[PDB]
Amino acid sequence: TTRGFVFTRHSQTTAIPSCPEGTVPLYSGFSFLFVQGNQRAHGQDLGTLGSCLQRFTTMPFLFCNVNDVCNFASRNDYSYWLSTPALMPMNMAPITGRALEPYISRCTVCEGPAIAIAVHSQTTDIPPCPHGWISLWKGFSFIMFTSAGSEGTGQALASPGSCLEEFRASPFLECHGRGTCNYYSNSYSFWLASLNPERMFRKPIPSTVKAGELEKIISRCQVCMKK
Amino acid sequence: TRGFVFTRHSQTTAIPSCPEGTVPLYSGFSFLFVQGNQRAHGQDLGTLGSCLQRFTTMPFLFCNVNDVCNFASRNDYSYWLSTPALMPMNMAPITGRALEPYISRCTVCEGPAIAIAVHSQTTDIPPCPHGWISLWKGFSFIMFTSAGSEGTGQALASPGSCLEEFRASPFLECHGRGTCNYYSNSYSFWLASLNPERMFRKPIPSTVKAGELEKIISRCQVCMKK
Amino acid sequence: RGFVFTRHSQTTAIPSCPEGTVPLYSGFSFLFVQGNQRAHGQDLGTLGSCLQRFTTMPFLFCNVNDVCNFASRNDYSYWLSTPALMPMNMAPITGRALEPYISRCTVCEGPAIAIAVHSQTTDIPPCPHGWISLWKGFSFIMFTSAGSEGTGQALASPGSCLEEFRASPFLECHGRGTCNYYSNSYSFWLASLNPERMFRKPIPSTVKAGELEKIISRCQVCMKK
Amino acid sequence: RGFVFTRHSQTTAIPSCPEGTVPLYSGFSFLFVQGNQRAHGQDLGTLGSCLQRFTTMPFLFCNVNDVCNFASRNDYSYWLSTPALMPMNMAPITGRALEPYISRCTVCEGPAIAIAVHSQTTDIPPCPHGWISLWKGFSFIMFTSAGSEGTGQALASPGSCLEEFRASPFLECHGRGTCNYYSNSYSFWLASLNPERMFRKPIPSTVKAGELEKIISRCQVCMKK
Amino acid sequence: RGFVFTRHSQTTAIPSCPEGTVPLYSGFSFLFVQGNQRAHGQDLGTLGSCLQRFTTMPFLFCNVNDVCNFASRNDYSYWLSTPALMPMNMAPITGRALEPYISRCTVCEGPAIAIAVHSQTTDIPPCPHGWISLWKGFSFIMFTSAGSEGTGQALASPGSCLEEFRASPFLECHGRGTCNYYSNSYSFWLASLNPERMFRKPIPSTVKAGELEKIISRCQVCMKK
Amino acid sequence: TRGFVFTRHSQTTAIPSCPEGTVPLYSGFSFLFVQGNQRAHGQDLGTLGSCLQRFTTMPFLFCNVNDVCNFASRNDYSYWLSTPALMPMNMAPITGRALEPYISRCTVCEGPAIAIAVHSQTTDIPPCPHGWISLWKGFSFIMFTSAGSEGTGQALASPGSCLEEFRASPFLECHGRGTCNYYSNSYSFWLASLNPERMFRKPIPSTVKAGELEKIISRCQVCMKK
Ligand SMILES: [Cl-]
Ligand SMILES: [Cl-]
Ligand SMILES: [Cl-]
Ligand SMILES: [Cl-]
Ligand SMILES: [Cl-]
Ligand SMILES: [Cl-]
Ligand SMILES: [Cl-]
Ligand SMILES: [Cl-]
Ligand SMILES: [Cl-]
Ligand SMILES: [Cl-]
Ligand SMILES: [Cl-]
Ligand SMILES: [Cl-]
Repeated sequence: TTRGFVFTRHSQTTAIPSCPEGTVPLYSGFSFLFVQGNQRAHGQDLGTLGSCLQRFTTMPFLFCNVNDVCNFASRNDYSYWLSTPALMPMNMAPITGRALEPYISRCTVCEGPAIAIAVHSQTTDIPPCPHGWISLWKGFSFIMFTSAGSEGTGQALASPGSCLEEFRASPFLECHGRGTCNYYSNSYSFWLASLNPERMFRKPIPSTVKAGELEKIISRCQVCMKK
Repeated sequence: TRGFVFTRHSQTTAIPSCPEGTVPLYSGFSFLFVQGNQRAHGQDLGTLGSCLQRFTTMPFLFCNVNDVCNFASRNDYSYWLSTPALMPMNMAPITGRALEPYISRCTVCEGPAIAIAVHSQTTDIPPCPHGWISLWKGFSFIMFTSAGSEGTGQALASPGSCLEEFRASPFLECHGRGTCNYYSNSYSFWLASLNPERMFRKPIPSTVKAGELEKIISRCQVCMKK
Repeated sequence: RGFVFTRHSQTTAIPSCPEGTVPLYSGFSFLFVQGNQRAHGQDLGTLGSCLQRFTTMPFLFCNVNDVCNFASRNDYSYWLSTPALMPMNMAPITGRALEPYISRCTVCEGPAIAIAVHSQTTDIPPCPHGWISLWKGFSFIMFTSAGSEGTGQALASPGSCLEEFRASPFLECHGRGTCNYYSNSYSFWLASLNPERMFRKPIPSTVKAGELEKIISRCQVCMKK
Repeated sequence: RGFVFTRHSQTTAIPSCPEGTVPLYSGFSFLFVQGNQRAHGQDLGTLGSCLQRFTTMPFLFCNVNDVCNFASRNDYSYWLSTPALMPMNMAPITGRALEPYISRCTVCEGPAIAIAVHSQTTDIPPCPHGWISLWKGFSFIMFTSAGSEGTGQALASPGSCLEEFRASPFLECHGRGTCNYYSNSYSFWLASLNPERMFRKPIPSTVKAGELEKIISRCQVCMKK
Repeated sequence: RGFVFTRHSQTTAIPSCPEGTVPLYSGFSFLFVQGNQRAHGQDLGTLGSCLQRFTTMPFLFCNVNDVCNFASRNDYSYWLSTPALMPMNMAPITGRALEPYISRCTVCEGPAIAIAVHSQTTDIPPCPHGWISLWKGFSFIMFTSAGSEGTGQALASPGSCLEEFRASPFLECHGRGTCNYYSNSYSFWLASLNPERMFRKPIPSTVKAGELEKIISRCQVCMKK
Repeated sequence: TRGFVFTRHSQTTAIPSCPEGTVPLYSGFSFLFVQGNQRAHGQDLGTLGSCLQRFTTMPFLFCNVNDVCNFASRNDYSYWLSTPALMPMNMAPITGRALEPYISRCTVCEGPAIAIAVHSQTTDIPPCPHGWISLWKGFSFIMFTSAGSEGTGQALASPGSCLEEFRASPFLECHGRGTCNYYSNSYSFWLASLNPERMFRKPIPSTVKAGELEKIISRCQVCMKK
């Protein structure tokens, strides 16, 4: 029998992901990272049911004022979703309508018998689950993100959401009330850094790496469940 | 009972009741967020943190590196969920005792299992997952902004993202100088009700007024495992 | 049973897990980071606030050109500090001289959920019936530093209940390797209130060293028995 | 002699240059833009506040990959408005229906520099000795809209002295082509003060339609003769 | 001829207009305001930086419901200060007790444009060929206070050249009527550089009371002769 | 001359020439804006303030209420107009002296009358008004953002809003730690070229790449009164 501890897994592809062994699916949906309303970012924990919306839309929210008037998609607000590996058109222009379907990551909301946590190494090595815990999946340490106006937020390192299984320099898409989505130059992803186990307490060594050797410098992580 | 604490908010002057199967720990006033040095920080409305037993327009102070602290001695803010009580004709701020009819009430409860929230994104109430029990039905409350457009939101997994009465203006702005008021830039953000067939379609801009607002709001339930 | 929380020493000493709980690992007290001038914090009552490796730059960023940078711009990190004071030149510190300054933490596992309770008065609040006291502390709500960026703690969380009150509970650290206290470094605490005066206009108060804990709300971290 | 300034009608009528000055051109009243959520304004008393062609998106941005985007993200523009009121439905407007809403301006050239003088009282301030009055108005100091971004006018500039007081002197316009008034659109004005009451605590005051101009500071725009 | 500028005493004394210029009025040194958490400043070398009447709340705001509020929310105003020290209790001040802390200013009229010149060294820069010196000072570039909001001065403007260097050149004032210095109140100045190696890594430097002026860039305000 | 000072920017390592009729006062390096304590403050590119004689990555310092000043001892920024010099393939920041080939140069000039800017909002060059003389042609440069998306802009009335050489990346980000680089979030804002035949209709979204950029940029002239 289950116990009431709900968490989420994200495919980061168009494929609906599988719940790890021992856990049961509740429902599936699309990977919902954060919104920007009136230029204020608010995010969802990627390891909770909040990060998995049944319905996709570029505008999942509305706002209301003190005159008792509400507006939906009637101003310049934002929403952000985890993306697939799918490429953007050569023209570099935004996309609208059903052409977005290949771009949005999918998620499964799962229920387990115990709490699921995440563990981080800060090194290239996979961290071990604590004693008495079971491994659910391997991943990379995903800490925070900024996009337009450099607004954004992050994930709790204790949460399964801080451990993405596919590393991507661009893990998310910027979407608008007017119906468009795109990657933009100021879209940033922040990750915990892989560090030298010998070099503690010294000036960090500035480092700039390019495609092909990026995972070389990313902290690793595991999501674990109590037995 | 097993240690899973959550909160219910009346959104009226009435102290709310804990749902069947849960036990009250204490009661207090509905505490949404603060603004210190122009930085918003909020509390999860489904956790004990959103229920303070002692109301005040200034529940906090700040301290510097010269070991000097100040209470209510600068322009900082606090925010509380409000009642349906309307504001005086003059549109001026209120101070002192006259605030009592405006502050929402809360009860901190204890249950045998975790309480989560489920959202539909449609006008229909979502079902609790298999093996879960309904605690209350409500509306999907996601974020909020006020002065300097600062603010934060609720976790959609949390009971706090599911308010039982919908209000265009669910909160009051309060100041260290002792005053509170609704302001033009006070905004509430809610998950939108969507048409089931039109997924991956350009959203249709919509502007609705009093009397037909609840109509475009996403619905939710708070559920506890059995 | 699976309920993980963290304790913070606020000294160079590695803290002890409370009665009935087992240590998972120890590390350094990690409060928050500032990337591209956006603050993001960790809950001080969860394993996230306790990193095994200390560094002034625990993170990196990557762009849409598939290029990543580590400590190659002006980003920040923040850690809870010890009572160690700063060199009188008032200049920043680098390298291994930082060790006496960084607070320490132990990640613990318990049989049940640990919550925090707050009084809003100088009196210690009682644990709800059926709950056990883990430690008593002060109500820590939020914090700002550079650009007045920052975040806070959940009052429900063990993290909102620091055992040692300090006007300056954290250090500002930089990618270039330096750390220091700065004038705009602020700590926010729940205020101690007079019980017989609710719904009355707050009385502005300014207190100095020796007098500070007099106006701080008190708290307890409790676990279900 | 080369001293250029601007006058704003705040109506659909193209304004007249004051006596002794010559028109250079006319256009639409351009207040400020918001790109990537950063406000930048134009001085309302300089030719920059008068754009020949109106559009809801007068600008574009370019990145380091040598790619530029026009009206392809969520950016803003702001224009001084007319007294024309908005539709029943409270929805935004697009297209040609915007005409009746955008204020007109004329760029003028004078023989001397034009300045503004402010009273901080209900009384019109006198031009300094040897200066000539160009127009009367109200002391307009700053403004905020979405994200509470915005900027203001220099009080030394003609731009800080609007001839027609309006609670809502400007319209918020978008790259998607729409414009509207919004609840968080604010206008800031220098306040009319009691002459006896200096270094006294300010008296909080809230006024409604019909009594608003009682509390606004007055101003004159003057040119050297 | 119509070229208006301002001089600031930075004391309780009403300053004198420089040789060849005429006083038009005097007042109090007005730096910037914060409405709805947005800073907007005045150029310290223009008449806007010199307000006839002092108050902690020189402005009001109005919404789209045609409702205006004066001193009825948490807004700010900022003024240049005197060398007057603050009471030992470190608490804010209200009322007429503020009189000894607000700097004074004189608005002057000259025959030609007044500009500022900066050295980036400890040496006083020379006026360009055909220009006359009005005063000597220090290079004042920007400032931040609450929420780290603020703005600065144009280096071309007389306002970027303060005659008296002060680590704390301004006071923070509130709608509720109080003013004080705060820990996060910051002044930014152009730095004095040693002429030999340009394009070389800046040397981090931290100095305290008694030598501060050794590292500040110098400036002169000049008028065309 | 009569006392009207303005600046010209080469946008190259070459010290620019004052336009005919004007006299040089001095020269220096093209200084755009700074970021202290995460607040941007800029200089007008058409005034002497945009031209500093001594380049440095940290032209400023800050002081607190304890009478303590710090120079280059925190994370602050400075921004300068750049040259067409490209960056090393490693994409890493530069320090010290590999820096000179990157900083734009400027000349501060004195004229007999006021120098203004005129903008077309079309691909055509705008004519100087009646009785005014052309100093140079250029492109309409309105604002800029970089780190934290902080930034400011130029006055369209000012010579500074009219850059002679269009660049997607007109400026470099420099730091107190001594480094400089282009970054992804470095943005330049320009007035757009518009279809004359349309006014008051939807803007047509447009995305344009290298080779076709100046096609959509508004044009400008800097003029002086005769
Ligand atoms: Cl929208
Ligand atoms: Cl882009
Ligand atoms: Cl306060
Ligand atoms: Cl209001
Ligand atoms: Cl960094
Ligand atoms: Cl400092
Ligand atoms: Cl746009
Ligand atoms: Cl609205
Ligand atoms: Cl106020
Ligand atoms: Cl302070
Ligand atoms: Cl620095
Ligand atoms: Cl970058």
